[PDB]
Amino acid sequence: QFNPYGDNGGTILGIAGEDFAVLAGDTRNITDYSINSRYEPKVFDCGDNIVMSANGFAADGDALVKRFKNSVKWYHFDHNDKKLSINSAARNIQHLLYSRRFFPYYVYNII
Amino acid sequence: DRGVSTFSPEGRLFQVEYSLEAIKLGSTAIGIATKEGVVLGVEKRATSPLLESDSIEKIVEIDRHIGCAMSGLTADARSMIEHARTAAVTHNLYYDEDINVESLTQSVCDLALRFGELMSRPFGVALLIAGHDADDGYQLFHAEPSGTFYRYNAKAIGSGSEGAQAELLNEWHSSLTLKEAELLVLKILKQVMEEKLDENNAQLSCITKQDGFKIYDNEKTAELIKELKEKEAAE
Amino acid sequence: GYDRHITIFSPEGRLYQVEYAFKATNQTNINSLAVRGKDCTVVISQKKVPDKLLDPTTVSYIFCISRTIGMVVNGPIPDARNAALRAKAEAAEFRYKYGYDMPCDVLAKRMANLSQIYTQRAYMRPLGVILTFVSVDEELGPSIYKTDPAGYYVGYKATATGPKQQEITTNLENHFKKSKIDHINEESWEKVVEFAITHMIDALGTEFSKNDLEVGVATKDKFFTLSAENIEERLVAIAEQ
Amino acid sequence: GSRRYDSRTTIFSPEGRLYQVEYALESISHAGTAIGIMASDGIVLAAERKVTSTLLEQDTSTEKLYKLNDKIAVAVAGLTADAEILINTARIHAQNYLKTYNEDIPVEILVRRLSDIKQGYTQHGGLRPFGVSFIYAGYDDRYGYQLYTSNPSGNYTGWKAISVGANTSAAQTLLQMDYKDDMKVDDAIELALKTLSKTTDSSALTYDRLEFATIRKGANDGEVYQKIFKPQEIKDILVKTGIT
Amino acid sequence: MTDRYSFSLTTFSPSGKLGQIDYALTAVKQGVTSLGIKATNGVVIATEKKSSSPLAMSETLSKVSLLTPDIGAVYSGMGPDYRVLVDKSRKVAHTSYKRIYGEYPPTKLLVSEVAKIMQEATQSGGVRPFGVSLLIAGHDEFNGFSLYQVDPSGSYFPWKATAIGKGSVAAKTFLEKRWNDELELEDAIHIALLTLKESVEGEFNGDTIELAIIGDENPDLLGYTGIPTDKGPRFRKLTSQEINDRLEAL
Amino acid sequence: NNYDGDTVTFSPTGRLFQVEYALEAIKQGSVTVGLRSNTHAVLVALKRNADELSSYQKKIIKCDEHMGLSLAGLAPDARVLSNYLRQQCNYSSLVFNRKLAVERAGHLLCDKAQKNTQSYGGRPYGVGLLIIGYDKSGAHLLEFQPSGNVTELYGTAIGARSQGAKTYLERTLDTFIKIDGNPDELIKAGVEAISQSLRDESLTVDNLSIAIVGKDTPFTIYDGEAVAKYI
Amino acid sequence: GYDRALSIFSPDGHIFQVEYALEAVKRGTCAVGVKGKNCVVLGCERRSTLKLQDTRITPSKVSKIDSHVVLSFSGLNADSRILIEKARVEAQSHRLTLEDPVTVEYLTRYVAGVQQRYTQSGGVRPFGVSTLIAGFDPRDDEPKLYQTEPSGIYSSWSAQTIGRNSKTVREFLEKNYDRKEPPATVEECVKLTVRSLLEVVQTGAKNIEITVVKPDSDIVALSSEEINQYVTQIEQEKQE
Amino acid sequence: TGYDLSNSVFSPDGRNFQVEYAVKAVENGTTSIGIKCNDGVVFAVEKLITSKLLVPQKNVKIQVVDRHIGCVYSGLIPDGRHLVNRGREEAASFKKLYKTPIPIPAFADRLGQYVQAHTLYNSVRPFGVSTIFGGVDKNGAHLYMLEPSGSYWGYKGAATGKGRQSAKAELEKLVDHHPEGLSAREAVKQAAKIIYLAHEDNKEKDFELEISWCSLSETNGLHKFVKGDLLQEAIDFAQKEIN
Amino acid sequence: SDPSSINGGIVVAMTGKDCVAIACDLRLGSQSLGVSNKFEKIFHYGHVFLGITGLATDVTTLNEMFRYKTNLYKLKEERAIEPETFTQLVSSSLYERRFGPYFVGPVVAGINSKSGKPFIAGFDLIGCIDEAKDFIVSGTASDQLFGMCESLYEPNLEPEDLFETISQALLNAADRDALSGWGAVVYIIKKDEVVKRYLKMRQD
Ligand SMILES: [Cl-]
Ligand SMILES: [Mg+2]
Ligand SMILES: [Mg+2]
Ligand SMILES: [Mg+2]
Ligand SMILES: [Mg+2]
Repeated sequence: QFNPYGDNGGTILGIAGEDFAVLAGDTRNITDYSINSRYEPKVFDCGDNIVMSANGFAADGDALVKRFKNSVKWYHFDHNDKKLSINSAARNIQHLLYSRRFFPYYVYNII
Repeated sequence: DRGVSTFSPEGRLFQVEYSLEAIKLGSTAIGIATKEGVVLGVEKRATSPLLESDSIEKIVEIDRHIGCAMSGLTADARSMIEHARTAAVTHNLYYDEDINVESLTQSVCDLALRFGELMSRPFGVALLIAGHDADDGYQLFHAEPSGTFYRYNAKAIGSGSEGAQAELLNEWHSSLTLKEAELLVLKILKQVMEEKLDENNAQLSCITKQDGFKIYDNEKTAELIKELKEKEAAE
Repeated sequence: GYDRHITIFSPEGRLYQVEYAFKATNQTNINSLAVRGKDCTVVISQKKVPDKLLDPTTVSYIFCISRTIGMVVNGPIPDARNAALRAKAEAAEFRYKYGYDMPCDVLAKRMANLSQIYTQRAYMRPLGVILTFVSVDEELGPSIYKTDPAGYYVGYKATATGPKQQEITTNLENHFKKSKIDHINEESWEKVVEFAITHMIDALGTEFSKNDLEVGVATKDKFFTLSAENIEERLVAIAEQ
Repeated sequence: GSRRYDSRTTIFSPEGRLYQVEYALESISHAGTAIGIMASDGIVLAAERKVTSTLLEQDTSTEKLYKLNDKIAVAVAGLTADAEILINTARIHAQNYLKTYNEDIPVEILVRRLSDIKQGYTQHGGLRPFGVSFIYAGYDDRYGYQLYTSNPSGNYTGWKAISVGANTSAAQTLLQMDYKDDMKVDDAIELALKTLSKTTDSSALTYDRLEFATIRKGANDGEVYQKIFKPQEIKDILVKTGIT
Repeated sequence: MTDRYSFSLTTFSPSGKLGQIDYALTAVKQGVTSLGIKATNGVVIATEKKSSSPLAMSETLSKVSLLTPDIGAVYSGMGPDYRVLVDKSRKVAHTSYKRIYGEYPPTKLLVSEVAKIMQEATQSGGVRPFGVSLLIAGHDEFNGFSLYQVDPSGSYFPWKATAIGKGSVAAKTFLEKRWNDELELEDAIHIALLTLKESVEGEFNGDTIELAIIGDENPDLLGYTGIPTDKGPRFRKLTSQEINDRLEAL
Repeated sequence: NNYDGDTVTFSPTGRLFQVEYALEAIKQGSVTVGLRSNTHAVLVALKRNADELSSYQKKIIKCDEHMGLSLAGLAPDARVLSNYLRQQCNYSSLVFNRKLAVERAGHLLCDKAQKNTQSYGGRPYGVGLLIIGYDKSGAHLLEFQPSGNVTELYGTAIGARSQGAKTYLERTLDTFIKIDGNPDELIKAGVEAISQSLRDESLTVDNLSIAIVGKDTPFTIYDGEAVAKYI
Repeated sequence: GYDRALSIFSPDGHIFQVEYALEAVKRGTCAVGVKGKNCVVLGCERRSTLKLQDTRITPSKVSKIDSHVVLSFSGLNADSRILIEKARVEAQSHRLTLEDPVTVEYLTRYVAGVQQRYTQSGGVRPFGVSTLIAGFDPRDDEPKLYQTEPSGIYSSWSAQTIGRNSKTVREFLEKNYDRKEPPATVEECVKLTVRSLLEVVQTGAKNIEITVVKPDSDIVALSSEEINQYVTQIEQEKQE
Repeated sequence: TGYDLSNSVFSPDGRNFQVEYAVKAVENGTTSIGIKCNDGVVFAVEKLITSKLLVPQKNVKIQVVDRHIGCVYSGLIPDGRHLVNRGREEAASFKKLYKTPIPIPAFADRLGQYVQAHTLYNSVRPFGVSTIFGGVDKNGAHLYMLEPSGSYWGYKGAATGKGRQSAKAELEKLVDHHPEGLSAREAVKQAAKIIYLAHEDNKEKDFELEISWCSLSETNGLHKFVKGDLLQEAIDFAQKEIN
Repeated sequence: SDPSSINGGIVVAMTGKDCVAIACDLRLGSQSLGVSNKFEKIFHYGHVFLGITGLATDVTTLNEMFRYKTNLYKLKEERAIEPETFTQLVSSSLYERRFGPYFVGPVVAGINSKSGKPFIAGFDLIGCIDEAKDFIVSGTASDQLFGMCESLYEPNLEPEDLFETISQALLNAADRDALSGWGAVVYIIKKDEVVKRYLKMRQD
């Protein structure tokens, strides 16, 4: 039977300061006991001073980030280059994730 | 006969131009934008004295920060208002924020040209969409059935529009207060209306950042009418 | 007067669009003829290549619908090819569904029913073509069935189509009045083709070179067209007697 | 495109009338007269066949009177082919109701729906309306004996006595004159035939030019019987009433 | 593309006339004469084989058609319209009846189905009415022998005898004088041939006349033996020779 | 005359009048100018107002980081076509990780407009577009007509009185093409070009609209006091 | 599907199909609505061209949409059935989803929206019907009376009439109905409604229908004799 | 009358006037030609330089279908592009199912049927282009020309547009003077000449020459544009002949 | 779980001399629980009788369905449907639900009004016809009924004798079945008279 999910490992960490924020993540990509890459970026600059990382199943993580970056692009087109606030980005991401409630993105996401 | 989406030799859509004639027959609606808020006012124009005038709803809330006045075939506006309200609330669902007045107006105007042989004809109503947001502040837009929308400092639509617009040309300046704008709408409405203006056959409204969109009571408007009469008699 | 633009009845009970489609049939100014032998069915048609820039090999109004069925068309080539493609598709589908080769008369009926629909349904126009189907049927033997824009079809002993159809028709009528049989009593198809060409020459009153004619022959289990050199051999035999 | 050839069957005239409905009514006015009369103990349905021939097989013929179910029947005036389309819909309908509620369909409910179907053809679809007017004769346990009529507009009304088709103006006057509320079926039979005999365009009213039917509680005890009259039975009732 | 003619092409005129139906009836009037006569023990239907060309094999064109083993049909008007109606009539006899009840439909109900098809072409979008009048003769167990006419409007009437097409007015008068309720099938065939001779100009023989009957069961035409209840079709098309034999005693 | 009722009808001389009437809507529209060098491509647009209380209708729309256009005619039709371009530019990026070629963008607009000229029921687009962009083969300028015709040019202008600006560019061809690595001078040439189409009115701060794209320059629009430099 | 645009604008900015639908309403029998202090009365004309009618089974002019709301109309009868059916379905749908009966204003807004939809949808013509919708909101004693028309506009009325000769009865109501003091009782409200119809009706026999609607789903239709008593009293006072 | 107002309506002649009006749009367009040579085909087209502002060699008119078929057309350019888009879909589905690249005669019918389909209904307009196309397949070289009616034939030489008569006359001379045949490189030279000679009918504005070719020997049976030195050599040959 | 044995019940039909008989039990249950002792499983459409065993909702549903179809048949044909024709209609109607069948065991019984010939037939749940000369059985005690019918039955029985035979077949089969009983009914059918008799049996 075909299993559409996988586990690419990795770990991410977000800490919020008083006037700054960090989003860290290891660069290792794996399947089972093998290493795929020792340097495969996992945390991305998505625009509007927002950084994002979707950790777990890399194929679903790459798809979500790709879709959010796209959501930012169209937010500018549709709303006069308005800056997407972090709280608005979070709510948008909820709707990206729940749009596949019955075939989920197998990722834990942090922005 | 002929197509509904047909161009005239001058390069205009027949049906869009004909819908503009229907809007000219409609009751007058006026909007004035200031730095203290945007004021919206309308002529109710009851067809009979037995008609309970308070049921005439030509000024309408879209969201807490966006209001709307209409002129023309007012029945056509209901689905536009419904779409506007849905768009405003849906954006709040997706983005956890108020929607820009321009974006809301654009969403309404996207419906305009969705007609052919979709709906069977253009809308026969013009809208004055007034509101406030953090980016562009207090705004007033004029949404037509052509799908075009212009931003205005002040605007009049309906039967007494060109007479009222000429009056708004002279009276408007960038330092207008809200109270001054209220009286100015009442003044111009009284000028273009057939019947004598009072609190029952005319309605005021405004949108401020603090209190949001509010339709004025007949008691509140009555005082502004009495305040107008005295200041005109003062010179 | 919109009753003349679409296929609805006029006050006289007529369909003018169907009648005008019949007139488009002769637009090519080509005459065709079909006859039956003992073992074969022959069809001949005039070939006219007016432009020197044309590739004469591609100029044809005879079509190989299936291995057994051949079709000659009288009318403009676009409608002719439209009908040809449809007939080919129908013949193939028939074999797949019913497990045997589509008969000539059954295909004719099917195409005639399609033509009928265009005379009844408004959005579809009639095809301005007359379709003459030929084969050697395994049950009925040598067969000629012809369809027109009205949706009419019928079997034939022999037939002719085009601007000068009447002259050819009467010529054939007079021959069968003498012989008192429904076919050309001849063993080889070569001589049946010679008969067809000879009687077209007599009827039209024109001589033919190898490039002036186009010939189709139906035998048991195959239909085929003749090349220019095959026709030349046919013309030589006619002249030598 | 196709717009060029569209007659636009579902539009108002400047006077606020539906062109096709009015023209359909004009068609129906040339159809054979049909009469319905409601009595205290039953209902009569009488109708005139249009210029028949001697070679027409009458005993197996049916152009006017149709059976919808055991309790309800209809008299037709207009295009017969159009009427049969509607009749079969009404029959299916009475059966749907019976399957759902396990009770015979009330007369008005059946009438309302046929009338709603007719209405639909006047408001949407771009098709011509049905050129048919019905007289519904039926019985149920709520309102008892009932007469209704429907026309191409899809409007329906209830009646004590009514005519459709040709010469309804003359026929309705004659019915309005001689009709009384305490009337019985046998009297209503006589009225229906006398009215046709005076309004007919034919030289004389004969058995071969008529279709006739009754709905009676004249069935053994509390129940209702439909009687579609045979040619010989129409001939007898014509002699009995003193017309031939 | 798409069929954008979703509106009626037949509409009521101010006078109440349905123009396209009237015009269809005019097309039927121009058509070749056909007739039907009902006897006590059978029905006969007949028409002229109007051959378009002497080179054409008129045997291949069948104006009289079998719809079911006990029901036959003949027409006047547009031939192609008739051909497709026969195809639909044959199919509807199976789909709306035989596949449900396991037996062929009675004449009146098959006629009803054909009538429905013709009515729909009078009201549906983007179509014209059929330009034919049908005469349908048939037999069934509970109704016996019957003969029906079906017009372009979809209206149908049962007849003792009738005629349609070119010389129908004269032919119907001729049939009124000759018809009675005690006619045997052979007498009806004889009357049919007499009536049909009046409307024919040219050759009058078995090769130019098409005639069929609904009569006794034909076990010889069934194609198999072994089932007593299956006794064969009542529809039979008369041969060219069988017609000529009755033309000598004419 | 009898052949202008719909887009599906040729006239006896082989003309499509509904398309020609749609072309007429462009001529009524306000003037806009397009021109390019080897390094940069510039759009200059004269915005139009309803009256003194009204705003000046926006003429320039961004399609991607490397592409955008200016409009003349029915603005809603420009919104539809620009939205289509946005989607196509975006499809190219998401699927092929490839910036859409300006030439291919023109081919897509041509094909979209064409479908509206051959089918019954619909109508032609009532707007003309000037597309600029910088891709792998350098700077580009395209002119779109709603007939479907798309043309790659060094410079052009569309709208009312556009013939004046088009003549100027035809004279200046050899000069402005050489303006490489100098955005301000290329805009100056565009502002001077659009000035040849002006009558009565002149270029004010809220009247003028400029856009630019180039080698190391994303598509950006300049309005308000940002164009006061060029007045 | 049939998509043809039947309702379209004309050069002078009119939608003729909607305006011709109003002409159908003008042809229809007169209907009147009057609201008192604690009730609403709906009066309807019955044309006496149709006698030999069975009044038991003939569709009544006033239709209950729910137990607390009624709807009368003027114009095409067949068209009105479609609106009434839709209104009745929506009334049950509202109870089913929101657990409250519709307000009179809501029901009117729905019906008016349906009418409007038929003025800019392809392949359909406008309803040749104007309605008077009356009733009392749940747990409310304030009378409600609304009017709709083919275009889709709606509004509330102290008193209103529609149909043929509505101009005359509206004239009567405008001078007789006082807003400061409306019909205090049911009698006064019915009397004024009958009086208004007597300006137009012809005979006061079986030509006048009256339906009284009171708060808390109390709806009743008056009989011929009850109405005839009002007709008698009115004319006896008039002889002076 | 009124028979010319709607497509797919037969006149009393038996003609479809709407298709004949589409031909007028073709006759209004620029000149385009096709020449069949020994082992392939050559296509050439006249591009009118409306203005100096037109970028040279950028507005390409000739289009490739698959990798072995070339298409050129005169008339409404968008209509031609639409037809080629369909041609590419037809060629793709043929190769998808049958593996081999679509033969030219097979391809010719695919366009023919599609164009003919636009003469069957009043809901569509006929194509406003005559299309010259062809290439090399397993059976050798083929040249075709396709009219608005859906009519097409095979050709030794083909021409359409405003200068078609002038072109046709020149093509007829080549057929007579070269019965044994014409080489691919010769055909390119002759193609240039014919476009230059046909330009006398569009002599107001100056023009740009565009040539393409498929040849078994010269291009390995693939469609390619004539560029650089070979194009300039053809232009020089053409300019020498007019003087 | 087995739909054909949730509600329980039996039907049996027999031919005689110029007559037919059809009988059924009256039980309706929910497995072990007895719910009704008045659930008759025999219906008639004119002079054609139909007995149905199996799932009670489908029994009720099919009755309403065949009532629907026979009423329309009669309106169009202008005559009552005959057993041979009805049998084909039942088969047709069951097979149209081939892959979502009604869980029933129908039994047709009647006399052709024209030929006078007695007729019975049985079906499986999806339409296969069993046209028998002697007898037809259906239900949860079908095995028991087969044993009784096959031993007690003899051809050309008179109505009053046939009654005793079919009654004893039913009663003794029902008393060896837990899911059948709680009363019984027997229809005796002749060309123009039909008698219906309720039998006295053990109520456990
Ligand atoms: Cl077929
Ligand atoms: Mg047609
Ligand atoms: Mg018909
Ligand atoms: Mg037991
Ligand atoms: Mg027990």
